[PDB]
Amino acid sequence: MKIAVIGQSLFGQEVYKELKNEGHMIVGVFTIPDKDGKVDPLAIEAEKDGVPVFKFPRWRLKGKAITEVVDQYKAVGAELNVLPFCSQFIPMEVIDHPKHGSIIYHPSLLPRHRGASAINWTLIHGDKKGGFTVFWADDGLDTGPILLQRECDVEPNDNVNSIYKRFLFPEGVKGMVEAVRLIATGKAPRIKQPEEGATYECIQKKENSKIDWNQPAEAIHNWIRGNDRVPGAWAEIDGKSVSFYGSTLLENDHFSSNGQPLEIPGASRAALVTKNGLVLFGNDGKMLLVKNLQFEDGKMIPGSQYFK
Ligand SMILES: Nc1nc2c(c(=O)[nH]1)N[C@@H](CNc1ccc(C(=O)N[C@@H](CCC(=O)O)C(=O)O)cc1)CN2
Repeated sequence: MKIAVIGQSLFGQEVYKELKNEGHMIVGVFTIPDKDGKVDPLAIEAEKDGVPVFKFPRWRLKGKAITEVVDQYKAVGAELNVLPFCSQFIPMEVIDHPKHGSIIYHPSLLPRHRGASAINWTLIHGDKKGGFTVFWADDGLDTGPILLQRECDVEPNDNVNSIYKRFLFPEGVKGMVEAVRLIATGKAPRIKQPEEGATYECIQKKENSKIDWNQPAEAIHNWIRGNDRVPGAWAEIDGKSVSFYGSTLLENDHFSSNGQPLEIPGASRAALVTKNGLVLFGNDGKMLLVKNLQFEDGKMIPGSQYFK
């Protein structure tokens, strides 16, 4: 069928490539503008194949569909919209235009963790199960009926990057392909998201990823890994904003005070700079080990090297 891909990044690119190689006609690609001479991988792949590429900075203005970009989108005659990591709300004029409507990839088990940072909040909350959903776009935000859903286990030391690379990206690409295949045969279902279990969390940015030291070690662990690598959990140390990466929960070594003590504004007790990284304490007296640190305008350095 004729497909318009509305999205961005490598995930969008791979979904594009896989749908193309299943024989679908990509009549158009709608991604984000170039940033600093960097072209989105989805736009790069499509232009190569000779597929129309659009880079609208926005779809709506004054809470109303921009008619010119709606007309440019309509022109390619999509029979189905596919939205692999689309960062903006798409007007219903566009969503409802194709014969088959529009499907969206969401990296959480909907209705849980609606929102733009679902993977982060999966880990911040300490969820044991994660996964992705393919759902039909409607007029709300991540509220549309489910087409298919796939689960995976969340590992205790998973960060955003590890669970994305291991499962959410590669199985997500397959999920989108399978969904399009189900639509092509008319078998794709529409399961209304249940009320029970619906949550929504705000997008994670640097501003709201600051660490709260007054939790048990496990909760701090979840916060750090839930924002690793982006946008990076951080806290003030020595009047510097320091970001934390590569947290693992730790039983031993205890203490061992073989490491070098580091005072941290607001922590339950002093951290420890050790051979294997920065040991931090939660208010339960238990430990997590942070392997990598980062200062404002700087490359990552090992936690072991904080003083050096
Ligand atoms: N029709 C329709 N269009 C959609 C979706 C939909 O379900 N229905 N789902 C969208 C994907 N999911 C989200 C969920 C939350 C946000 C979000 O909250 N973005 C912040 C970004 C904040 C920022 O970057 O500064 C905002 O305020 O716009 C964006 C896409 C794709 N477009």
